[PDB]
Amino acid sequence: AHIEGRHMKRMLINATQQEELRVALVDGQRLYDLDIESPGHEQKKANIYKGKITRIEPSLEAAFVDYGAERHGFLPLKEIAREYFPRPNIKDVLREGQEVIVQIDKEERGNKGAALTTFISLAGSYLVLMPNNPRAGGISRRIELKEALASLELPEGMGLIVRTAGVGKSAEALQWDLSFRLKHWEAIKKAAESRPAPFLIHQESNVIVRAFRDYLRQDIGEILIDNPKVLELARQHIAALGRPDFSSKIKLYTGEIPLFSHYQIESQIESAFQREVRLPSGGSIVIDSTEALTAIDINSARGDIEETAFNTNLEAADEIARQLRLRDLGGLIVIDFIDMTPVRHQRAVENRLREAVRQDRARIQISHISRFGLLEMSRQRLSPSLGESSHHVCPRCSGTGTVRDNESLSLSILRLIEEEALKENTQEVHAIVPVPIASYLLNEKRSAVNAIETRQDGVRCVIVPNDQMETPHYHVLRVRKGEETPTLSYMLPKLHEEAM
Amino acid sequence: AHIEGRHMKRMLINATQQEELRVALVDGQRLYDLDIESPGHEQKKANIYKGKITRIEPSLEAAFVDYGAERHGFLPLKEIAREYFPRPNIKDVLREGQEVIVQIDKEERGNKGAALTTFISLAGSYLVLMPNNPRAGGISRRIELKEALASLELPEGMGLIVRTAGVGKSAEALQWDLSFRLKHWEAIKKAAESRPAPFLIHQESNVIVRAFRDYLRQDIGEILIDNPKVLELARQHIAALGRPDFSSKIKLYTGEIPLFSHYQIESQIESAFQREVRLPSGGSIVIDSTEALTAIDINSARGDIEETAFNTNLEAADEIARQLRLRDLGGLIVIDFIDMTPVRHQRAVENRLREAVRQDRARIQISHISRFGLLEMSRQRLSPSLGESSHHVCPRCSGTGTVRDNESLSLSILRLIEEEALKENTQEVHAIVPVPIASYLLNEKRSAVNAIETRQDGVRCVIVPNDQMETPHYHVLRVRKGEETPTLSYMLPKLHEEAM
Amino acid sequence: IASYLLNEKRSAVNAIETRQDGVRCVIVPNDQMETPHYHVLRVRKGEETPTLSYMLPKLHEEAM
RNA sequence: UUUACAGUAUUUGU
Ligand SMILES: [Mg+2]
Ligand SMILES: [Mg+2]
Ligand SMILES: [Mg+2]
Ligand SMILES: [Zn+2]
Repeated sequence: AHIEGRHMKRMLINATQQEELRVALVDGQRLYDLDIESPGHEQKKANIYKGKITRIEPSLEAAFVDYGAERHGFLPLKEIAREYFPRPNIKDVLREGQEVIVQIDKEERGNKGAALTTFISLAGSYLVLMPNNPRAGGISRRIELKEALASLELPEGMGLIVRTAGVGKSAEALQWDLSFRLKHWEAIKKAAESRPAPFLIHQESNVIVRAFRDYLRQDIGEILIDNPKVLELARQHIAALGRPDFSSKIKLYTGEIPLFSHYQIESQIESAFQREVRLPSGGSIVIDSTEALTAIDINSARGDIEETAFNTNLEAADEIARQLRLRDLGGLIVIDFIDMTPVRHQRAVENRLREAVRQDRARIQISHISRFGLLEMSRQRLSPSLGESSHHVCPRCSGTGTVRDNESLSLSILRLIEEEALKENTQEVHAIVPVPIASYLLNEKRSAVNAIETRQDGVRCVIVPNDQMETPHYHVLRVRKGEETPTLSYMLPKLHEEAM
Repeated sequence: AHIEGRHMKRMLINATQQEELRVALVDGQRLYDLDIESPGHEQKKANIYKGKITRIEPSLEAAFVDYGAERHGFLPLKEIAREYFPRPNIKDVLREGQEVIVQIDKEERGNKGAALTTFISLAGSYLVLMPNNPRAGGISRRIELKEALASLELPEGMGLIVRTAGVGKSAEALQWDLSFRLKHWEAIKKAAESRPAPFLIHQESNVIVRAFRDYLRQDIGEILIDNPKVLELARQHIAALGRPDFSSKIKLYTGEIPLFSHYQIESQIESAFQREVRLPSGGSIVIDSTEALTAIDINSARGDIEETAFNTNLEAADEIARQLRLRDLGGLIVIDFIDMTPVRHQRAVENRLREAVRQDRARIQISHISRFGLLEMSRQRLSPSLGESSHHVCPRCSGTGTVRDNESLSLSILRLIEEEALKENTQEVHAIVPVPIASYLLNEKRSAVNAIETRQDGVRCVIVPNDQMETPHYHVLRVRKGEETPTLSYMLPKLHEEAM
Repeated sequence: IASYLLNEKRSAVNAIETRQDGVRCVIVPNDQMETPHYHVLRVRKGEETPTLSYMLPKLHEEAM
């Protein structure tokens, strides 16, 4: 019967394992957010570079940047600063080879490079400076502050935003921040004026600093840390981050029972990695990701039908909202709630979902339930998903989740063999295939194979079982007249390795 | 530049392989429909049985039937015949153990049994008899026939439908059909009156008979068959099916180059089995199936952007329409066309799709492109999809298409080991895991494992690499005090086999 | 062999590492060998990599 | 992590 407010919200930092630093927001024992960092795979979003313009595109109204990755970043027209420009075409604003101050809006995904803007933003605890453009500024829509904002001394060419954490802080306190921002900016444009033009300038902070900078509302009761050395670092991060009011709140955890286990969130953390997640009342949601989009289905538990569909869909809306966050799912998401005949049920389920994602930091947009029962929504990509970052594509099935049955596949291969055997100038065709495929072709289909060889007089069909493949994989190589060897059937895979 | 009408439409029947009988409708060399049948996995839709009512459900307004499968069929209220009933509740109409004449509307899918109706329908070449209800009848919406329908002599309690193939046939010709139907019906209700009440009554015809009964429009030029014995059978099927006008059209194929290869449809047939399908101009569609639904994405080729998105989306609409048919995709389908800024583009793409599925036999419903760029549609399930029928769930990934990385997984297991080790009365915990998982835990994580054993004084953590697993799979078994053996670590998997 | 060394003999392996302060003993199970075969390679100071234990056989293939 | 003067309610009537 979760109600926000009942239990303490806490920040649990588990840092006993070098290879995975974990930060969890927990409410009582209810995990509602997670962040995991490991050496090497450190974050690149909100780094700043000195990049040189590679190639221009009026076609796309943007241009490409060598910021120093093996792959170049993508820089849209709407993102180039009036100050960098000696509605127009991009062919008009920037030159090829031209240096420029660049920030990463979005990490590389799939094939794309990274979206960049020249409109750099510098986040502090209470403020975000946009030294590069005045057009921007204001109050966290989550909120005297109008009154205190006006009083800071911001340089003409720039605007700024008061953060959600500003709520409880005063003017002079914002200025302390506003400045550290300006310092940094000065250092930035200077560490750039003094070089050539492809290098990193500012590395975004690690997962604890980020947590502290971005996740510490007032309603965070305690920050538990399970490792002394790290804890000490944390204290310095808080102070340095201008948040004395949290010092008392940081506490070393010392139980023998590991932190995350003591607060019982380990199974909830694991739920992020599962395809199916049980709901409180017995049903579940099933999350599938596809090329286009993430699809989520909903099943009920095992009694009013109408009431069951409703209560289950409501539970699902809650669970989806957190799975979205834990899994860092982004982009298009399509939800298949159980059918409800009463329209008012449909609105209530939508509203439940709207409510449930209100605390999410990612921008989100939801629509209504379609006449087919689908709800479409979009969530902003804050960082790569669990799938991209802790998984890899199945090596068996190639992401497809299924495997063609042996006979189906065998007959496919058989037809492919015959086609090859028909081509002019063919001397042999070698089919290299999984063991059971070989079995089936050379027993169940021995006649066919025989017929092929007899119709195509003089053509050898060699079909070799290869224990180094499993089914779906195979090769059918064609051997032209004159280029055959006296190689043994079963030493044949190895021969073709230098393909295959 | 395909235009319907240019080339001959043909029916190609490939029957040289005992284990897969294939029927293709081809237009010129363009495959537009496929059907594949193999011994054993014969069709069950439109079989008729004598079933006994198992259990009733006012909750669902329907009841269950033992028609003789291991699993019982599902029989909705709207489907029970006024004649079988000695708006009400189902608790009111049928008794438990009560015999009844039952037809299969839909094959078993997943967990469901099969949807059944008592409103039996008997399809002939030109007519469909619904002996069980008059409320039904008319003209193929694809079409003197009003005038000739009236003239048949149909028994009062029953209605009938004139098929699309009726177009070119006369009255007396419908009667010839109308009767063979009535004969059959008589035989049906008689082979039922004379037994007890769980048995098969009528087995639906095989894939060639069905093809002939259901797919032979006038615009079918030739029926090629590549096997003499089968061809002879076909002749009898046509005659028996009352279609002399097709006799001249059936022709033995005799090339050495196999039929489907001569007409170049083998690669198109194969496209049905691929996740990605190239479009004429270079782009492609990618088809993913999920618990909820089938998702299709669309990519473009490598020049007006607006024009490219449009032309590609149009090509896709065509290809999707046929993939839907070839793959026998049914249920909810969601299509992610490339973004188009001009709304008129959006309508044109929708309309293209509507047009492209007009020839499909399955009922279909399309909606508009959403504000998120998605198009939702539904297609009636005519029979199981390629996925259900020629594939099986990946054995590696369990349908998920991905595999958790080794370190991620290892740390998961490590935490699970420690939890087990903490429980009262624990003597040892055995973790049985893939080779590389073992490597990582027992090297990279050897300290952790060590610490666990030292904190939990007296608890053995045995972590054994097992070459019979690959990663995601593993077992963590807990061993209580007193129940440990002196078994060797590596003979341990085998011990637990009688689990595990 | 890996199983036995890293379970039945885990203490010994541990002791070795503790007596020889600073020396890593990496023992990796390799499904491409069966028993009698094995390799024990020594890695000098300065020439170690940050290679994962189980990607280690493959590294040493260009021996081994 | 985003843009003002405004708009009213409480109050006001021996
Ligand atoms: Mg797309
Ligand atoms: Mg559903
Ligand atoms: Mg999948
Ligand atoms: Zn797989």
